[PDB]
Amino acid sequence: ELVDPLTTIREHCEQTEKCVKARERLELCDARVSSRSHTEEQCTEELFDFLHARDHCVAHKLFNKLK
Amino acid sequence: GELELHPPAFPWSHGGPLSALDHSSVRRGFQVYKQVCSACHSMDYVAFRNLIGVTHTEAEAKALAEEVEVQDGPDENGELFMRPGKISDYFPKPYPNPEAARAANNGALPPDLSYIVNARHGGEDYVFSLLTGYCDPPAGVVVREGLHYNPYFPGQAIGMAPPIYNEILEYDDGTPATMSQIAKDVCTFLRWAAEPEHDQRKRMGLKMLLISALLTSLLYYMKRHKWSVLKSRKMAYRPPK
Amino acid sequence: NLIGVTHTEAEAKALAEEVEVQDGPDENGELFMRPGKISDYFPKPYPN
Amino acid sequence: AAKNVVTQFISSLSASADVLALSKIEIKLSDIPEGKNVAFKWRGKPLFV
Amino acid sequence: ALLRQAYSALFRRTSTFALTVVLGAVLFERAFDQGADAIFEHLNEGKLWKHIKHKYEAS
Amino acid sequence: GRLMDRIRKWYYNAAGFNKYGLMRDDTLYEDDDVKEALKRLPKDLYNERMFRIKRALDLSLKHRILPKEQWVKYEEDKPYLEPYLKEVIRERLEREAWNK
Amino acid sequence: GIHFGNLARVRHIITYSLSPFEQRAIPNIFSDALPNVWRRFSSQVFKVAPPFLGAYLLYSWGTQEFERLKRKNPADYEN
Amino acid sequence: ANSGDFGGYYCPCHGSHYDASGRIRKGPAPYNLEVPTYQFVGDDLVVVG
Amino acid sequence: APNIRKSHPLLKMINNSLIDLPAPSNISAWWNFGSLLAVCLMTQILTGLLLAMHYTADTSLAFSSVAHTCRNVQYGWLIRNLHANGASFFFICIFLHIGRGLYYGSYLYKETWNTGVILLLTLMATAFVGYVLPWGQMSFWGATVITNLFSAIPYIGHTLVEWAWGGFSVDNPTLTRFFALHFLLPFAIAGITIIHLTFLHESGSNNPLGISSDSDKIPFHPYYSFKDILGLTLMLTPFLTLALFSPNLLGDPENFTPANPLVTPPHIKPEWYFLFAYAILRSIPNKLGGVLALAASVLILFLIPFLHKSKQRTMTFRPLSQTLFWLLVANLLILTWIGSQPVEHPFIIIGQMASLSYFTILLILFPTIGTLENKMLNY
Ligand code: HEC
Ligand code: HEM
Ligand code: HEM
Ligand SMILES: COC(=O)CNC(=O)CCC/C=C\NC(=O)c1ccc(Cc2ccc(I)cc2)cc1
Ligand SMILES: CCCCCCCCO[C@@H]1O[C@H](CO)[C@@H](O)[C@H](O)[C@H]1O
Ligand SMILES: CCCCCCCCO[C@@H]1O[C@H](CO)[C@@H](O)[C@H](O)[C@H]1O
Ligand code: FES
Repeated sequence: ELVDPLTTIREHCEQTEKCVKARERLELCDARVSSRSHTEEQCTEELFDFLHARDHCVAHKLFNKLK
Repeated sequence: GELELHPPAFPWSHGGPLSALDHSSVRRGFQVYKQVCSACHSMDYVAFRNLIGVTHTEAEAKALAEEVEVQDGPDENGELFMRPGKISDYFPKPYPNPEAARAANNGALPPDLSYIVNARHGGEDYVFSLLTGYCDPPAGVVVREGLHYNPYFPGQAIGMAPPIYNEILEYDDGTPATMSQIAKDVCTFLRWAAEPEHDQRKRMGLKMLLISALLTSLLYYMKRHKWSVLKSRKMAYRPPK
Repeated sequence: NLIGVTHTEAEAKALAEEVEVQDGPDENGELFMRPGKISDYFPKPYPN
Repeated sequence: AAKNVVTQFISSLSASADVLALSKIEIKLSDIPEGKNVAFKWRGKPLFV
Repeated sequence: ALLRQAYSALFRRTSTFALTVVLGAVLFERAFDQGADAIFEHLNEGKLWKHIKHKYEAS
Repeated sequence: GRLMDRIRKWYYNAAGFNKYGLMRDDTLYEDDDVKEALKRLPKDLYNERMFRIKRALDLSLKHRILPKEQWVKYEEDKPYLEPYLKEVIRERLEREAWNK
Repeated sequence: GIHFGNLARVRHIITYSLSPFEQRAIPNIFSDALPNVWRRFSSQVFKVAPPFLGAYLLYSWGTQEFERLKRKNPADYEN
Repeated sequence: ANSGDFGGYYCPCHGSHYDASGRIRKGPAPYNLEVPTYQFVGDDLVVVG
Repeated sequence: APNIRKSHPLLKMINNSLIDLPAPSNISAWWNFGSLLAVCLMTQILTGLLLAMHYTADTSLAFSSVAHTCRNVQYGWLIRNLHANGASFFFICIFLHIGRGLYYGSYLYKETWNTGVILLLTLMATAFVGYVLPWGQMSFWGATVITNLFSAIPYIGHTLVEWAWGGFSVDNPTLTRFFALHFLLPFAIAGITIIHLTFLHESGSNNPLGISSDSDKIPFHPYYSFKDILGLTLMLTPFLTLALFSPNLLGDPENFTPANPLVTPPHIKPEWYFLFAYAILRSIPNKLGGVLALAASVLILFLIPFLHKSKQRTMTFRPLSQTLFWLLVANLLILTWIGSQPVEHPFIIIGQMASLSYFTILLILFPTIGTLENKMLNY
């Protein structure tokens, strides 16, 4: 039991405004879509927007902690 | 999926136009390949001798290569026989042909990873994120049975089961085998594996830039020097009158 | 090669079908035997 | 003479004689669920089913 | 004056001009190589096999 | 009207062959007609055209131009060849239509 | 193959020039060189840049408009 | 297959859109996909030659 | 008798075309590309042989031989790099060498020009075949699309292709005969280059001012021999900088995957130097149209000499033409970019336009501005 600096910083970043702002947009997409069947919509976009902002952030620090 | 998510830009220790590979992260990456990937992924253009002088000692490699039984022959009766591996052999295929591999991975073909780093838009940057980035499908996305979600992979339905997880193996140099720490080392290896010259390539580059700087200037002189005669020249039209 | 020279198209087909050749791999990656087609070369009596 | 030597040489480029016979195919309509497509190594070029 | 001594014993006689570029280049190489190798092995400290070498070279 | 006339002057300063001291007809491309014309030039007018060009060439090689005060001015530009040329051409036009 | 001598008829032109060894490598880098390097740049940037800039724009638009058409319009899902 | 504006095919080389019938619908392409002369045999089988 | 540099039936040549050669005292740097192109050719050929000495033209070993050459041959890798990119550096140089000609109307030296065109055409073809040798995914699919182009001609169409492939579809016979082609063509270029230069030497070089230069010429040596050695090193730096610091910048990576006659890749682009063509072929939505537009997109060069209407030779003194010229250049830059992009809006329409504008600037705007210009000088 040890901690992968990744999941530690993946946390930290999800706090940056950019992240939350997109994190929320998704939370919402996820909701309207999950609660409705005979759709078409998908929350990929919203997700990417998120992962995009998130990981981009992860990228700036992650390697400092890795060996 | 008309849409796609592109990867970020990690500052690999060797990214700079003068930065050599991390010959230690490579030795590790290797171990990661040897102990994890080499069960589905072929490395046909690399061979144990390549390691010598780069990540392992001559003695080590010999032993390394002897941990495998290869198919040599025919003998004197004409039978193919197994024999221990020599430094001159290439890394063993996990399958006898693509037809087989597919069948043992759900019709999916785990591509040889020799030039992989250079065959996917993004290189080591992409290979890293694919490895780490595995996750759950967002709202409205159904991933066919046998396929896992991965936002980084095109189509997001990748036939490769997430290959790494903390402690999945244990480096002999005493390094924290966290998911990324591995994915960093293996991605670093792939690079070396994909263009072993890399180092000597950048070293020359430097040398080139240095001669090329000096020599270009030295000639800017000799071009002007000679031309001066025509640039300083003056002429006049003196008719009869 | 026999066709048009010593044998008829029909004959050769049959002639070549009198032998089992090694084609493959298949779907699972196994080498399987199959009847001969006019496009095969005469069979080696030894593997090497 | 000339016309025949050019003919001769020129067909040296066209298809060879080792250009196979063709026609062969084994297919289980059952392996293909409804709504999907598959590629088969047929007579040189792909074949969609 | 160096330039004069230079021009007299070197750059003048076409025969010795050449003889210089030769014995000259020689030194240049020898020297240049060292530098670049050093400037390089230095910018990549502890990352070259030449640096890791002793951790396995049983000696 | 006095438009083409205020236009031409512009274009003239625009092409800027004056910056090199070259008259309008110094920059003419030398086809067969021009060639012919140039040969009909009075001893001097030719030796003069010559200098101007060998001087302009010397400029283009040095990458410089003439100081503002030596440039040709739209109205002081002598069309020393235009007449000789129109004659060559006029002459030729004849021979051509006559050969039918 | 000889072209030097049969070229053209020139009269009354005097030219003077100096041995390279007598003159400077590159002279007046500031009192003459640069100030001319500029002039040139000046006079030509107005014929060249325009259309290039014109392209740049078109490139960005085309690109920006394309990435825009990839996003999703809510008005199709608010139903 | 599984791309395009006609639920059939798409050729990324110069953008030709094919439908589920393999018929050419949009793009530079000019003729419909060739079709092999084939036949059915059993419940879940089929062969061409 | 007197000197052994003008009477030796051989030495006289190197001296009659490379030393005493009379050159306008004022040709710029856009005249340098001439040599570079030459040095470029001779250089490609060297790396070329060196390479060919390890390649093995045969589908089942083409790809692997190139890798073995890189990985196992001493400095092999480097040797490929230089060759692979030299091609670009080559196309680059040739491109300016053509623009130089357009701007200063060198195209009035018809023969010297037309040969040039042929030369281009050959280089183009040459690179095409070379690119297929490594038998990669593009190699294949490229070899498959390009040759297929001739199938646009009716009757002898489908049939002509057969020779090309040497089969009923791209396979070994194609590869091996391409290797032959590639090995041979360069030499033909070197040959025509000789005619090209030889035609030029009847008239002397053109020059930036577009007027007689007899009034003052200088020996190629040491004026231009020196100017060129420098020019060479100024262009050589970036080209080495790429082939030493970013080998794969200009190169598609999809071609790192062994050809698969069963899967055409999703993101298919030819190497940069063929994009503008690519764009035009893709602009017209018709097999034949696209081909034709393509065919003319380059074959038009043969016309440039008959579309000259200005009374002057160079554009130096024709601002209008100049702006139109730079508009054309940029116009081209776009077309290229467009080729780099997939067939979708807006791209499709943008492509379509740029093409129209390309052809139009050459066929109508240049001859029209050209005339107008004259009347504004009062001729
Ligand atoms: C369980 C077998 C298995 C193991 C072990 C495995 N992979 Fe894979 N891998 C696959 C499969 C299957 C695919 C093909 C995915 C597809 O095309 O649907 C694949 C594909 C890949 C791809 C990307 C393919 C693409 O098109 O982008 C990479 C990169 C890769 N694997 C890396 C690794 C690495 C690194 C490791 C070792 C640390 C590893 N794999 C271990 C099965 C595996
Ligand atoms: C392998 C092909 C080519 C090579 C190596 C080559 C080489 C040369 C050389 C050495 C020169 C003389 C110096 C110079 O003016 O640059 C020259 C001149 C010239 N070339 Fe090329 N050339 C090639 C292709 C072309 C092409 C494709 C064109 C355009 C269709 C062309 C058109 C010309 C013209 C017009 C000149 C006259 C130069 C002038 O205006 O003074 N060349 N070429
Ligand atoms: C005419 C100038 C030349 C051009 C424009 C040229 C261009 C190219 C191109 C585009 C490739 C593919 C490069 C790649 O794999 O990325 C290539 C490959 C090759 N060329 Fe050339 N080439 C030239 C001349 C030659 C010559 C003269 C030979 C020797 C006869 C040669 C031998 C080869 C070989 C062996 C390959 C295959 C190996 C490889 O791809 O690296 N080439 N060339
Ligand atoms: C360097 O080689 C390449 O770039 C070839 N590879 C590719 O084009 C890879 C992608 C293949 C798919 C489409 N290509 C084209 O449509 C294409 C069309 C025209 C050209 C120019 C060209 C024409 C004839 C001739 I002859 C030559 C060129 C080149 C490519
Ligand atoms: C005594 C003669 C010995 C010749 C040995 C040839 C081995 C070549 O050794 C070379 O040394 C270089 C050092 O700068 C490295 O950069 C190269 O990668 C390596 O191949
Ligand atoms: C100078 C000598 C010229 C030799 C010309 C002989 C031409 C060969 O003629 C050949 O004869 C074969 C046998 O019938 C045919 O099958 C070929 O199609 C035909 O081209
Ligand atoms: S080959 Fe299919 S769109 Fe051109």
